[PDB]
Amino acid sequence: SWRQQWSGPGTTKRFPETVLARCVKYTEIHPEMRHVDCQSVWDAFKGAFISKHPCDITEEDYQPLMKLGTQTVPCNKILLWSRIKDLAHQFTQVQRDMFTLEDTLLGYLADDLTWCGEFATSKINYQSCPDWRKDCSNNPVSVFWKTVSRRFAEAACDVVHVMLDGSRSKIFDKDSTFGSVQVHNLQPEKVQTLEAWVIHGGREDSRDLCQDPTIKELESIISKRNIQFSCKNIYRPDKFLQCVKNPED
Ligand SMILES: NC(=O)c1ccc[n+]([C@@H]2O[C@H](COP(=O)(O)O)[C@@H](O)[C@H]2O)c1
Repeated sequence: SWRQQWSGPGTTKRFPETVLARCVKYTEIHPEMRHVDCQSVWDAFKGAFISKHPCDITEEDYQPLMKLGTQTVPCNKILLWSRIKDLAHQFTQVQRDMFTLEDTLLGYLADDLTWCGEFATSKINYQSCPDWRKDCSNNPVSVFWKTVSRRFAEAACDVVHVMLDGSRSKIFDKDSTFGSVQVHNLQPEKVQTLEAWVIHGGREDSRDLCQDPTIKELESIISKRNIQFSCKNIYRPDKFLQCVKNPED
């Protein structure tokens, strides 16, 4: 018979098992979250999207999960990123008092995973899930990341650092989660400065990417929020990582 097919990849195999296992692992090494009930976390995560049409998801659907995974890390230890996360995560493994969203319980639970359900039944769809462009933007995955990315970013203070992909057409992309959500929730009451770290790929010919038109575009957004702006090139990721704990030696 007929089964509905979306354009995007389906739910990651073993998603329920993985999400539960991730919660158990996280709470074991983070004594601050040690007594979070991981079954309740999974129940809330699941309840946000199962039995719902996967284009009828709103931010409120994830509010029960958000409450259970409440975690407000030191606001002055936030690292944001856009497009690429590999270096960001490597950085927080070296500078271990720093956090990306994916180093918090909620980000950790969902990073690299895809998920969606269907109307009326409790079945997880492992065949397909809506594509943000071809099907609908209001899908379980896109809506999840939108709501957690805002919460994480809006709480930030002092200097907020963001890693940007300097190999792309738009080094700063206003249509990314950082550009459309996070940058607009930085509060000048708490945030003194946004500092951009532009990551060079292999084809950037050692040029000063802080002079890029999209960086001026980011600078303008930030200045209009009465926040200071700073930009630095990361020419060599491996050299950058080696110098993290001694940047002025
Ligand atoms: N871990 C993810 O897959 C994921 C997805 C969407 C947004 N985010 C958060 O938003 C930012 C990146 O999103 P963009 O690449 O769309 O700017 C990062 O700060 C990240 O913490 C993460």
